[PDB]
Amino acid sequence: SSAGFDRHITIFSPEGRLYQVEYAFKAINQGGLTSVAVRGKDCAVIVTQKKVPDKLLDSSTVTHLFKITENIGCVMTGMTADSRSQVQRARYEAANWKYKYGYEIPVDMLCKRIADISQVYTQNAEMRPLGCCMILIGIDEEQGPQVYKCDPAGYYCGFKATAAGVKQTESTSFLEKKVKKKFDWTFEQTVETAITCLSTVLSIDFKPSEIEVGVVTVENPKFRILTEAEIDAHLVALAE
Amino acid sequence: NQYDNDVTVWSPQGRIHQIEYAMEAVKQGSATVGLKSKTHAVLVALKRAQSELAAHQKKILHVDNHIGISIAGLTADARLLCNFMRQECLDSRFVFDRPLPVSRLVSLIGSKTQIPTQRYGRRPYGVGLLIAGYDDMGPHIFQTCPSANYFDCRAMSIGARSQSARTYLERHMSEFMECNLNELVKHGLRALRETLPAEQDLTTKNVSIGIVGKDLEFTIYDDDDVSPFLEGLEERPQ
Amino acid sequence: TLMELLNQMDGFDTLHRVKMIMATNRPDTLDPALLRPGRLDRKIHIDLPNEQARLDILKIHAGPITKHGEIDYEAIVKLSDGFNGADLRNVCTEAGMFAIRADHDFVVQEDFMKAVRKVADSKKLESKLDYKPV
Amino acid sequence: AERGYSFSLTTFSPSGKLVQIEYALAAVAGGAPSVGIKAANGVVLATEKKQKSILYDERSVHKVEPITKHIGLVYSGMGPDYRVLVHRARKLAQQYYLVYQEPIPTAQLVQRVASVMQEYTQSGGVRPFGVSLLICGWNEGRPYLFQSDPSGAYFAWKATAMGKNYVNGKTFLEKRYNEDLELEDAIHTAILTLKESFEGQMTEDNIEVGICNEAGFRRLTPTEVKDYLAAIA
Amino acid sequence: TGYDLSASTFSPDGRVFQVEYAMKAVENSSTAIGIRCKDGVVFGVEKLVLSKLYEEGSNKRLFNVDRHVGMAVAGLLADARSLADIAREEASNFRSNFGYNIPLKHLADRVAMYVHAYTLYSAVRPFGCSFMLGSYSVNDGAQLYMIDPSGVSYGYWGCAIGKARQAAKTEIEKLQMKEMTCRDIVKEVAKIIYIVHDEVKDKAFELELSWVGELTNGRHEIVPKDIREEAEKYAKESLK
Amino acid sequence: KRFDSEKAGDREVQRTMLELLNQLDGFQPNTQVKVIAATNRVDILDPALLRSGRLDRKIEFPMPNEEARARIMQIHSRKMNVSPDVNYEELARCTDDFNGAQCKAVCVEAGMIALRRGATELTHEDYMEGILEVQAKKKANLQYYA
Amino acid sequence: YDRGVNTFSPEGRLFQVEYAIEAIKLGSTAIGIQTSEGVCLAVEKRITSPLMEPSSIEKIVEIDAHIGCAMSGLIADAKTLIDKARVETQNHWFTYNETMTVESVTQAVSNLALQFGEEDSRPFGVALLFGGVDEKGPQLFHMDPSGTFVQCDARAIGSASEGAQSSLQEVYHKSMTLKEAIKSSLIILKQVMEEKLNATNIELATVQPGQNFHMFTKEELEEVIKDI
Amino acid sequence: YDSNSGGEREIQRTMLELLNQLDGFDSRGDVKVIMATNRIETLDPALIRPGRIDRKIEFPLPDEKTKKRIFQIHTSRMTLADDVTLDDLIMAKDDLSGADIKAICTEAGLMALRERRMKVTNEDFKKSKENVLYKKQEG
Amino acid sequence: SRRYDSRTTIFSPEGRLYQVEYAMEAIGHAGTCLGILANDGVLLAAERRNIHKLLDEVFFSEKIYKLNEDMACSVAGITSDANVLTNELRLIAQRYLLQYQEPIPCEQLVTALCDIKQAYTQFGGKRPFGVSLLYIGWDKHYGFQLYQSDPSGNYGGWKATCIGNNSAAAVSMLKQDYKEGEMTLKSALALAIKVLNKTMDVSKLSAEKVEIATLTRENGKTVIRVLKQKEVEQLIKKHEEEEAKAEREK
Ligand SMILES: Nc1ncnc2c1ncn2[C@@H]1O[C@H](COP(=O)(O)OP(=O)(O)OP(=O)(O)O)[C@@H](O)[C@H]1O
Repeated sequence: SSAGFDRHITIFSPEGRLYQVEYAFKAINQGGLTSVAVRGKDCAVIVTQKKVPDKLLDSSTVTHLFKITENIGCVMTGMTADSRSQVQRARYEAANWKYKYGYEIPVDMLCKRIADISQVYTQNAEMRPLGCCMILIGIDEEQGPQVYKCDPAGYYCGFKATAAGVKQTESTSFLEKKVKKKFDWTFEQTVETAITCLSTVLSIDFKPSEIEVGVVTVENPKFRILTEAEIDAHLVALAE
Repeated sequence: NQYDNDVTVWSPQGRIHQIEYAMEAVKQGSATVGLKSKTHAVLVALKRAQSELAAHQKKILHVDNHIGISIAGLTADARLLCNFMRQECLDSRFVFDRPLPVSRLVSLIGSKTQIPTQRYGRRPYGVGLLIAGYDDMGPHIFQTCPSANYFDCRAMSIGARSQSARTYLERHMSEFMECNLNELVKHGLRALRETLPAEQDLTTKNVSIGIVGKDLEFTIYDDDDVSPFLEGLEERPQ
Repeated sequence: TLMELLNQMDGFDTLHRVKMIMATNRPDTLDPALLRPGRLDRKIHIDLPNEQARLDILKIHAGPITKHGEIDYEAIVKLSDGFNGADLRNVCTEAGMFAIRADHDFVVQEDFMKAVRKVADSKKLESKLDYKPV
Repeated sequence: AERGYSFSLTTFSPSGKLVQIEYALAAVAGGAPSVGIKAANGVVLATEKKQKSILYDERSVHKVEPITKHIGLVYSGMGPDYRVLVHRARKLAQQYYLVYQEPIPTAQLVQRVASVMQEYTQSGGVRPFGVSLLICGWNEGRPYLFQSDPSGAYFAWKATAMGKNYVNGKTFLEKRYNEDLELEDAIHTAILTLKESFEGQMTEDNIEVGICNEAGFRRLTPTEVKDYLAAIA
Repeated sequence: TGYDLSASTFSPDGRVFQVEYAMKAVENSSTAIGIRCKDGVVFGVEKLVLSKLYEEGSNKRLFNVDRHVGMAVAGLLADARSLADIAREEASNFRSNFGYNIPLKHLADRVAMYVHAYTLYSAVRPFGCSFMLGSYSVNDGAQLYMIDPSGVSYGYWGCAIGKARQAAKTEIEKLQMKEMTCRDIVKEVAKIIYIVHDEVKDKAFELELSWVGELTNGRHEIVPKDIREEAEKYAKESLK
Repeated sequence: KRFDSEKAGDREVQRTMLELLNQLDGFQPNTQVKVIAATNRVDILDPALLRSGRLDRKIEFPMPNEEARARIMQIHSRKMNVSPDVNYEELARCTDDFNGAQCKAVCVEAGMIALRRGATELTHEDYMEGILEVQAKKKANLQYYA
Repeated sequence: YDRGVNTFSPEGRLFQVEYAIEAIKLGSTAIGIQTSEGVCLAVEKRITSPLMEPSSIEKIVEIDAHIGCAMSGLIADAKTLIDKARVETQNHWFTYNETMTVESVTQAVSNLALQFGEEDSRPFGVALLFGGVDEKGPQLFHMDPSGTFVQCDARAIGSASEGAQSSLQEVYHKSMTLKEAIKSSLIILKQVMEEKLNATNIELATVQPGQNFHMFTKEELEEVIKDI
Repeated sequence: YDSNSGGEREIQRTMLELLNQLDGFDSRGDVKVIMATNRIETLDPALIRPGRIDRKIEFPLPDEKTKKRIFQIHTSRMTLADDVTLDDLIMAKDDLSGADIKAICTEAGLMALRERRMKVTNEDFKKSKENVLYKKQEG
Repeated sequence: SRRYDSRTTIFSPEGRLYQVEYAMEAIGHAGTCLGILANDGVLLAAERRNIHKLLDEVFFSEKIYKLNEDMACSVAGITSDANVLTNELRLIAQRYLLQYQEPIPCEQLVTALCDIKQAYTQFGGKRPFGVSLLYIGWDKHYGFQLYQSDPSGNYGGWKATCIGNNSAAAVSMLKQDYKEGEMTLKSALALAIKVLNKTMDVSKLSAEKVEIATLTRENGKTVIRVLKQKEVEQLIKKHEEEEAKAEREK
């Protein structure tokens, strides 16, 4: 049921639905990527990949793992053009938190502030809603690691393990059985599950060079990107 | 047909019709052929009028001492951009105490016409300016379009059926670089004489010529000032 | 006509010995009647050929074709992503149908990757509206 | 200034009805059920938050976002539009607390907020909120319970409900909730009526119970939430 | 129906046609590719000939924005010149507030943000320009970025734009980006450009080249054709 | 194939087309007696048409080049009596958004006013006249442009 | 296909300007003449009913001391330009201690010719006939709503201007005396008007370097009535 | 639309063919055609040039003198009480057509049938008038 | 961006104001308020929109707003829509009392708000106000005054009122009950209750569904009488006793 300009602008349908945000929801499928977010007890692991159509691609320039804070990394989905615009504003708001309040941002409030600006994109009909998907992590004092996600509905979200996107619907149901039972989560536990959820959906089992694996643990809280050399060690560790 | 409404909308073929529709205005203007040699440059325009009693409207007008220009199409935006054109002259003439080479000058013009070709509610500018000028490396002839593309040339022409003039150009413009000012003038208007119908003049008052040089400041020639240029010429055959 | 299909497969009849197979562009029109079990017990959607399976289907079309002793299929697998198993064969045949212009009997895979890359990418330009519902 | 178009997108129907605002009422009905009860000492509000997958944790996101220490609040409808007016009202009570140095009255919050909200419906080029607020609090010894709407009107109910089957729930709250009862009973019949349309699973994380004592609002922990309802109602 | 009008308006397929039409708009322009050696960055531009049309060396698509960076553009020339002013002014801000050479990365990022921003409002339109960005320095090295009208910032060792694109970068795998010095890359590129772009469509044409690197001491400039005359020498003999 | 059922009036023809494609599917002998298809616009195209036996060779046909527009009209007017003075470049450059068939219309337009001209042989200026005649559209008047 | 009211035509040109030229057809007609002795200009008031007061509507008002003007089509539309132009020339006299030339008024109005738009609204469709005496003698100029200026010896506007220029150039010549031009105007006027000739139907705007101003006065036209 | 038919634009095309039928080429016969509606703004100006180009009429609202005439013509056959005056009736009514003052008289005689009286009294007339007056004013 | 505006500001080619016509149709529905001529006092009443007994009724006067100590108003339409206007006009009144230290007279008051409302009509495409609210009060010069606000920007001030379209029968009732200089405000009160006892759809005339706010002139307090339903019920039964006595004739 549609009447008037409601297809072209942001308003309520005769049933109350919004058409623009539901289009932006499937806007991620045009990127053809997948992102899985798994959190352990002391750790949290983020795994993703990339497409290398030509041998001229630079692994460094096309890396999809972005780093907002020294202690807090992030990743995105869908088209990268929209994600990049959100990158600098994420960082800007981090720095203004550090300037105004004098201390590091919980990252809990970062997705909330960001989601408010996302509300503005949802509200005004004369500007693009920016349908890129924001996925973050964080570290809180004596709260362990934290995993957040943000979708262009103008709202904030964050759970234990959450995976949203093209093929993530199937990875979810796979994760729900692995989390519990009673299964505990350590470092190598999470790392080794990151590839299982990707294989069940894909089962390509390819060179570790295309996939990027982010992690956040409290040893040195500084976020770190894993080298292909060690990633291959975990990849041969899970296959006996 | 509804996607031609705005200037912002991209056609399914990627061709914005607003600029093309302005190019039609350029084609509805008078045929004017500019040309330059390795030493001196000569610009020629055509005057038109609606009634016999009405004085023919002049085209070429003097801006800078060494920078003359022609015009065609809408006179509104033409004189608007002409005020801008005067501004840029006296600017460097004041600050730097020196004129501006036309090369870097027209870039400012294209950037000026970039905004109204993009932002909503703004329209392009129909323009028939053909700019001539002398920096230290000699004369330069450019062209103006609503698309805001300026092309460095030795000779160019716009207006009604001005391509037929170009056909006379290609073979002649290569050999007209060595010639002096004298014959260069009439060689300028020889392109227009094939644009107009061949059963009538081509008088002295319906035509505008100007000459500008490195050592010769630009002066507007019209009416009796064209009489020395038209005299001693051969009529077109049948 | 449905009513004949529907009532004979909601019988009042034993179809156990006999077998039936149904195919469509999309399972949008099948109604709650045919999407219901009984009539349609199982559902198997086709998926885009995996690059590992793409190597296989490539192999079976290289057999009858004549090529040079130097061959590398992985170049094609990496260069050809998301194509249909039919479209792969059309691309192999186009690689061969490009060799007749070169009139050569044995054809290297260099000429192949030429015709493959170019023509297949043209198929992507004609690939509009390929997205189909579940 | 955007370009500053600012033309109202809501015309008046031939019958006088509002287009986008009634559609926003459809978004309120399509939201989540939330009940509230004003009886005796204070106000008790009962929301509902159900996770779509088992991977979700409700210890992070809170549906009850108290604006003041003695003023709580809940909502129905879409969440994104809720957070907006949350931060709004937070900045909105502070001028009152700064000029007067006195806790702002619950009835004052409504007027200020709904005036900006009504203007947000009349402001050109933007859609109204699809959130119907339930505002509470205790002021001057007599607590209060208010209910807002996308058009901006405000009411006062002893026990009200929003979300799906709110008309059915309302007849329940009429007969089953009356006169004035202690906060304990207020919790009881709130959870009963919420368990009407709720699923066959009731956990501490399935709902939350907010309470406004005359001592001020206190948000109950999931522990007590499951302690009273276990043994629901 | 009307969904393609405003770039801020979405489409039932979850994208924006204005970007899409802008993309092939750049494809109809003449071929302009790029490649980078190890000690520098090579630029190239192909100028078509319609009638005469005018004096050689006019409105070349090779622009110099910064000391070490230049613009090899394709598509509509006007918008390219305006964006070249935008990169000029941004680079001026960097040189004002810092006083050293702007790194290629954040340069192309600052431009990319504008490319994406002019696609989030109905007032302005997506840009119809796609340009190559590359630079070399002693504390930096050889980097080449490719920017598209959608606003995506990335980069390869080589890229291709114009009507001849896939066919223009096909032979790039044959060329050695590393072992081959820039001196040789010049002729290696020019010969294929002379062989590609068949002369049946365009009878006459003209080829421009530009380079920056260690041999010019970081100074980016159009390589003088009267110097070495590399192209026509080897390109006119490379047809067989 | 439209979108939502039911139904499509062409749906019996979609079944017939899909029966054709099914003929090239379940049956090998359709590999004989080639069949050529042509559309004015690819706005609506069945994705199922991609196959060697189905549509395979695909070319997008733009506006003819100037070189082409010159020659095609000369092959069209080669039967007609023409004065041996033509530029050929002129018309070619002067044709934008024109079509090759529009060029035939221009060659007939040249002969349409030749009747009132009385000239038994066609002239150069007649051509460009006919061009500006039918294209582009009409009419208004030349004013405001000085 | 109503596009931003500022957008070019497919043919093309400015829509609203093209349409605003048609509003000159529905307006009153006025025929000016340039003479070596002076500039004479006449108009038809087009009196609809005896309720009309004769001196209420005047199609000709003098903008500058030595420079007159005549409007076309709608009246109040030109009002805005009229009163502001007089200020323009005034300030010229202040800065340079010298009056503005007849030609100067042209570019004065041309700069403000088309200011319409939305951001940063309707173009006036009143045409203007500039009379006045510059340093070169009596001059008559004509301008159009689009802003294109052209110098006209004897120009007509309004409805019959097409028919009026017709019989104009037939009787026009450069040896026209001023007294001859005066009675030549009324010949065309009486052919294009439906009402009988009277002092209230038409008015004569004359100016000369040696006779001024003038402007014009009453009962002078009454002598020209009997001159028919 | 009634039943199942389409569509808005096909509706227009049958109307347009009605214009060419009515324009028309080529029929001189009459079959004189008269068109009437409530709102002329809905119909397209494309319909006016073929017809009716010469004459179209507009229906004005009746004044006090007209309404007095209207009451006269309807009550001519009816029998009314002496106390019924025509001045106050038309003064109390604002923007009413002939059939409105007709219906109030019909309901006055219907109510007078309850008492089986052929002469309608002014109290019965006003009480009946209040029924249609309340009818238009109820919703 | 021009195609998105519905052009709410421009006229309708029929001569009517398109937005304003639909605007008045909102006043026809919803709110219902009355007014009458009374000596040494003025009376107002309204019909409560929510007659549900579950409300708290802590708001005191709801549909009757008091903008000033000497003047009040009866709103009909969307509540918050008015609530912008009430604080607005309230500030205008208070800045009169601030500038001149004199009670604002009703005339210029009303007309000030009316021009404010008109502004939203001639530009901006803004949503006009579809709330028509009444006016009462006392000035030294003209004494007691009755006025009425219209969306069109004209003040609809008379000596009587029709709010909403349901009251058009009360106007016909008021022309038969027309009086000049008779109060006895209680007579006009039993009259106004006689209006809703017939014209209103709700029967029995429930005292909790209506609110009567009277303002009597007092020097210099200007007493504002807000009455409770307890003494209204006996007044209603006195009116029903008058009805029971009127049927005693025949
Ligand atoms: N001046 C008059 N004198 C006598 N009778 C009149 C006068 N004016 C109107 N009438 C009567 O009043 C009636 C008005 O009809 P009305 O407009 O109520 O019909 P309608 O029900 O609206 O028709 P439709 O529904 O087809 O539009 C007419 O039948 C006419 O006979």
